[PDB]
Amino acid sequence: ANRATSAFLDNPHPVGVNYVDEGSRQFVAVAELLASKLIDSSRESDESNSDVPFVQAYSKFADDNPRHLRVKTGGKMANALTNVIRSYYSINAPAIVPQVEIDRLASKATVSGDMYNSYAIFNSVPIVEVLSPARTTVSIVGSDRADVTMLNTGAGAANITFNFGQIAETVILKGSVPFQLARLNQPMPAARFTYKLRPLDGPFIVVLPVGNPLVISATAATRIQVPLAFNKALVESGFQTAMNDGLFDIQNVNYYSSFDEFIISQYHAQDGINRVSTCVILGLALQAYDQMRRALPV
Amino acid sequence: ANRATSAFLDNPHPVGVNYVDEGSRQFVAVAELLASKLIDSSRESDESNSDVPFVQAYSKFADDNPRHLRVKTGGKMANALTNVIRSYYSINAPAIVPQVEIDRLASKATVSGDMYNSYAIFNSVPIVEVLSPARTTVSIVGSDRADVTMLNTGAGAANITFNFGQIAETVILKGSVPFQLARLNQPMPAARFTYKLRPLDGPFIVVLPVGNPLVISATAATRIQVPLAFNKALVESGFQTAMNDGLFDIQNVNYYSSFDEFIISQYHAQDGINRVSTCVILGLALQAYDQMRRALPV
Amino acid sequence: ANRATSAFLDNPHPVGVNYVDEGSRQFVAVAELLASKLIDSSRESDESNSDVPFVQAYSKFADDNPRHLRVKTGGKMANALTNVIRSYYSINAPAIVPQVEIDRLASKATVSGDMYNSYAIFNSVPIVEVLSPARTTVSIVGSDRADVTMLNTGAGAANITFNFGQIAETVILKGSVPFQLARLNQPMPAARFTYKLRPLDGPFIVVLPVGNPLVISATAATRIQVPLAFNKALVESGFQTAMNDGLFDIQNVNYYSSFDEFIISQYHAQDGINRVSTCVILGLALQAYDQMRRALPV
Amino acid sequence: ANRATSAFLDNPHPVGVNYVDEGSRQFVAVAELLASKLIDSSRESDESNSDVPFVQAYSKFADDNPRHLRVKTGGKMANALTNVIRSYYSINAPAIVPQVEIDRLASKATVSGDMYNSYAIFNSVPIVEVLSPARTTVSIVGSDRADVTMLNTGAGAANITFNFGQIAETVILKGSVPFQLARLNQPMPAARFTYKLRPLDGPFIVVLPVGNPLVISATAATRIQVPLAFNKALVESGFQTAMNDGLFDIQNVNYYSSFDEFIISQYHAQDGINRVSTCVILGLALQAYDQMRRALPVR
Amino acid sequence: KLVGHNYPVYVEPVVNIMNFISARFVADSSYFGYTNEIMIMPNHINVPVDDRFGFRDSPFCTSLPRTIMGNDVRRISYNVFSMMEDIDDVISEGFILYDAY
Amino acid sequence: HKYHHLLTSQNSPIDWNYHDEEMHKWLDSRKTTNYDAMQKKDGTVIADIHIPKVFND
Amino acid sequence: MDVLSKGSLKELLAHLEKTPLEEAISYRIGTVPYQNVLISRNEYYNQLYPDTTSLIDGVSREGQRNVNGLIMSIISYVVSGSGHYIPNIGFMLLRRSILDILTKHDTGLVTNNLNYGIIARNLTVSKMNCEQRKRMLICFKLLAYKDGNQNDYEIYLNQNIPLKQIAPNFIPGDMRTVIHNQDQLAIVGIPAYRLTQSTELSIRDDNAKSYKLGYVDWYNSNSFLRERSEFNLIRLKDRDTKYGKLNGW
Repeated sequence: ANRATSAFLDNPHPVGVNYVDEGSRQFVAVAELLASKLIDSSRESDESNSDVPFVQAYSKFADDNPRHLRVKTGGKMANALTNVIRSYYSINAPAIVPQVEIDRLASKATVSGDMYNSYAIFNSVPIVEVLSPARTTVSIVGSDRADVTMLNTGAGAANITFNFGQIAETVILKGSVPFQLARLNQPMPAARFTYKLRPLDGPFIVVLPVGNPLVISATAATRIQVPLAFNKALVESGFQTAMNDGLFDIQNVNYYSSFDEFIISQYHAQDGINRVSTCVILGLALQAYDQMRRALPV
Repeated sequence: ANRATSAFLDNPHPVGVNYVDEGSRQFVAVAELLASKLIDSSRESDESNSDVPFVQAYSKFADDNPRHLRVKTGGKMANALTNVIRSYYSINAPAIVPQVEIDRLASKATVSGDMYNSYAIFNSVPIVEVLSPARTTVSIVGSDRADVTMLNTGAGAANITFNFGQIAETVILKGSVPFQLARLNQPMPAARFTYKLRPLDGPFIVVLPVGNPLVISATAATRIQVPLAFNKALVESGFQTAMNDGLFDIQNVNYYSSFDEFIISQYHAQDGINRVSTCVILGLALQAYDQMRRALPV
Repeated sequence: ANRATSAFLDNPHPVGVNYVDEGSRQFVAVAELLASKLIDSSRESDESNSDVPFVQAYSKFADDNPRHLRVKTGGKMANALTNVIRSYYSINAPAIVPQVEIDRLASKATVSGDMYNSYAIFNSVPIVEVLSPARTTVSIVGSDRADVTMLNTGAGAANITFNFGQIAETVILKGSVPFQLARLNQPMPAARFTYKLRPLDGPFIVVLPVGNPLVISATAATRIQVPLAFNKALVESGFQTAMNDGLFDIQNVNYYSSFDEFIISQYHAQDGINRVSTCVILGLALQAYDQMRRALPV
Repeated sequence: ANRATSAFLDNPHPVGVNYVDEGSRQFVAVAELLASKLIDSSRESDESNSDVPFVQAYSKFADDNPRHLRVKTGGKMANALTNVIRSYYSINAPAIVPQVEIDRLASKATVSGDMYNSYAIFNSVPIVEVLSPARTTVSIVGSDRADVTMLNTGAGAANITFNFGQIAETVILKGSVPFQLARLNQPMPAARFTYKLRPLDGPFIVVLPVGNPLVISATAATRIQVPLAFNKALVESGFQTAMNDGLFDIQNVNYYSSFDEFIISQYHAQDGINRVSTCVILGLALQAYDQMRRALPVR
Repeated sequence: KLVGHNYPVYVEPVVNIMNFISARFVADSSYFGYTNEIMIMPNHINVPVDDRFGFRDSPFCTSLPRTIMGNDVRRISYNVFSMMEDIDDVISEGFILYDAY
Repeated sequence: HKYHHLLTSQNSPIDWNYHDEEMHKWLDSRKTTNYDAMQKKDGTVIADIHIPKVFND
Repeated sequence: MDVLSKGSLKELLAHLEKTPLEEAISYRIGTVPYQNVLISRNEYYNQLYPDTTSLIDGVSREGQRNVNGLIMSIISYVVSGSGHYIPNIGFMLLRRSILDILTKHDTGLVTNNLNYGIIARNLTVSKMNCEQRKRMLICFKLLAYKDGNQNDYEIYLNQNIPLKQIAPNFIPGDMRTVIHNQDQLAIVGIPAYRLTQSTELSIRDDNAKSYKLGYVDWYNSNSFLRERSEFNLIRLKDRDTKYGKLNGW
């Protein structure tokens, strides 16, 4: 008997515990709000035929007026946002930003750092384990759409067990050819192309006939509570920008292809609820980072 | 030895050479700005009971007033935008639009920016070559997420060479089972699930054991300089519309699934630094084409 | 016999023949003057807590007002300066910048394009030919200081002929141990550590004792006419930056470590007198390129 | 297989981590600006019949009026600059200057603390490793111009691998006699005197014929971001003075012949991007030290 | 407070009317008596002009040309033009002034 | 013990059969050159009693 | 709450000189640390929120009856507001001030064998913030100069670069250094942002927020000393004077 698991779900590293309180949460909300005004100031500059709208936006974000002989960096808030993002990813990252600096930057705009007033859908499909008997090959490829390739070289039909965890809300399975799937201690129905199932129900048994390989595609949806200012497209771009800039370059940590995989992998840890709150705050910080760095490249 | 390359990296066709000067670049920016005001005006007119915002937006865009009987072609701006998109794609395109007409249309508005003010992240993964010994078989499938399936049927472990080029910033490798990867002429580490690499580090060797096949999933991120008004969501949808409307049906040209694949393929070629400049201009033109067409379907 | 020749004197490539008229020389002189103003304005603007000195100095150089959302690259003058550097290095360069543009840029300042107002001393050591008899080994290493190591494995004393060319003014030879040197058909003096020689005198003969290897250290000084604004420190920095930025990456050309080696190598060619005039103009163009790139990094 | 390395690239000691904030960067820039004015004021007063320009310049720099029968040390700014230089060089050096004193001195003049305004070119050639077969011998000598002497005592031709790292931008190889050099898995070209290389291209293979030794001279250029006020001639002169004055005398630190070698060595170590930032600030401090000490020499 | 105000959802119609008029002032400048570019040329250079209205020696062009008689037309910003010294030689041929109203 | 099992299984990061084979060839090569070096310095009989050929493995 | 409000080296050191050691210890048994627990956080979740108990929380915890435990309780009081449960120490030691325990040989406590590595590990330093780390480094510096272990303190800082960057700069025997220091060591204070009456998920964050909201109530209560209004009512001994300096410094 062999077992297989998703690659992105292996060994989630611990996340940081700093910059989670109310003042730090409001700093991230202010940074997101002010960085958004920076991007919109470009369109205002085009319409107004002048750089005054951009100068006003940068002055509020950086406490200093822009210069022509200096490369625009963002000043204290840019430095604070960058260092705070580093601390969120790993517990080994230092917490360099002082509290006093965080409170001063959090007073720039009026926001509430409530990160539980909305939700988002995360599409990473968790396959905790797939148990197959001898003379059966199982390969799991993919993270957003997981394709499971199954081959039965044995004499008779085999029973393969799926375990999708206890966190995902729904999972939809679509097979290359019609197949049979049922819960444990349940009878099997007629072969169908598509199955919709709740992972909380229990481990699922799929009957593998002997012959050509059977491939099953898995798509899952998970609901995680996020602030109302959350935007998945901006968060995903911020994740790639931060990884390129080396903000995640620190020893004894894991690397993920997308923010979708990062948050779901942390949610499936030993105590994944503790890390979901920090990961969401990292998402808002990354959304602020993508806007800030696209307006002020460096 | 066997060589396997990504399909979208093969033979990038030459890109058009006209309408790339400062005046022509200003015209694309103005067309994008005016088209954005057109689609925003159309939504407000639908929301409200009166059609004033659309009438003004179309008059500025088309240099004539809308009529209930005649069709809304978009004016001479729509005609010029359509033809320059054709010219940008291939060098064999006609490119017969007068330059005086381009300058006239570029004087409608003024833009406070250029085509190098910001950056964008492109997710296509470049696999220039995968080199394998006599007995192993390698198949590469996928552009957004490359999936490399390698199988060893020889006596002992083989070494597979991966070449990711020198342009991409970071490449993340995930495997169905743990595997070993190291740089050329370097000792191999213990087996892990995920690797993070810098393609400029050099060709990478992967140890392939004899037995069940190994599938490696690769995700890459590339940074290309773009104007601040760039939006990948609008560009990608504009790319599909241009293909469906047959703006790219020219002889001896290559066809790509997404604009992300098109820009990476041109970048991974000799004189690719000069080619991305025209591809970025084409991308912004596709953004204007999307917004203009969704407001004025024909 | 055996022949040893300094490495940097081997096959100098022909220099360009364009942009050598009186108008082009004024353009190079104008560019150097306005490039120096850019550096000083950046300093003055920094010390005055204002950007007006830099904005005005950049406006003269680039013929365009600086903008906060636009990339500053030097404008038209930066492009023409880059292209004339390419033309000067090799005769295979395209030489694309027109003459009308050269005169337009040369009218910004009233500076005479005189390339023979002053002189400069260059320290490259020209060793055209070292002739040694059989069963002796001679090796030449170094350009600024030439270390000639000769070993005599024969039975008796050996005679080695040094040819320093007819271009350098003075050459000073220092040996590890006292040695004997004399002209052709002249008596040999007592062994001395140091010799001062005029290369026009003729080939010089050294006597090699059979005992231990002898090393001769050669230092030379050559006088070349240059404009008054010539600064070797700025010229050397400009040479490396231009090579780094790929302004010399044209096929079928030779590459040199420093500018002193470049000008001396072409001085020793058949048409060296005509080549030095073009090389000096490139030196002033390289001096302007260094200052302008330091004030406006890209 | 034997390995050969550059002497200056070994074991870079950690550099200081204090006095690298924005307020501290302003102090170094102010000190450099005020030190230059001190030199020009002394020249102006020497050429004139009055000492007023020097009196005003020294009073601003030292916070006390110059006096006869006094040593004219430089005052508190001189002490702060000297101790700040010690901190940057080594992590074992104490940090004794209060931040309040540094902030007070930084308010004397108005200048930006930009350490990334411009760029400078450093000429030290990094030869990370030279890998040679068993029959051959290789000797690397030099820092600004690296000469590698290559001798083949074996029966046939040997292949030696040159690795210049990934930091340097261009490397120019010039040989005593024409030789052959090409990248890995590339055909060997015709024997030619000079080669231009991009160190990022990969390890380079050079064919060593059996016979007379072959010497290859290597020169490299590297670009490091520096403030606009950076002056290489003044930095190098200040580097030698501080070493002579004992400012770099501390336990467990490597020593370098020039500032070019110092900055390149830290660049090639791990966290080299973070280390060069501190080295640049130390370079500007050494520029101020040279001007200030040449204007006011002390025993 | 003046520059950090956020527009309410129920903006009064007067604010929208003033915003509309201000936008048209910046965008369509020719309707109000100002432009951004002018051309100054000698009288012996003949440039095609807008001849629809029938004016004698019409000072109106459909668009200011980038080439005249196959030759590129000089473009000078108002800032550089102010500090220029040999303005008599420059005006001997045409030039386009921009970067000003 | 989980790592111990991995290093002695078929999916080990170390290919043992290659290394044990290479160790055998290296040792036999050393035996030949050590004996031949002695056979030059002293007689065949002296070398035989000092480096026997009957004690391979 | 009073200890966490000190914002400067002068105020923090002055407070430690006035307060006795009994404030650092607690007489409530509490629970044990390093235990995985399920706590109830109903404003956010219906299930039980996992967390881990530590010595840095503001709740009293059982501590070891040795010198190591006594020092951990003192640093915990400084960086968290509450100490541990170490009873029967003795009235001779409990009367003396916290500063005297830290930097005076007359007390009789022997602290030379203490290792800063395990103390930082036990007083979990990967979970502290910048202000908490600075206060701990102050206590380490005071102890090191008490037993003449300045060299060991420097080597420990050189091993951990982030600690060196934020390490306060003051000599424990000199009062001029305390005056010149401008580090911000306040963990509670009047907030510029909007502080609400809401719970936080972690044990450390919830307890810290309780101290923060408690300080606001105390700041606006009658126990606070408003210097601008009643500076003439304080006694002359406790009035703020620049000549004032710590005893023995």
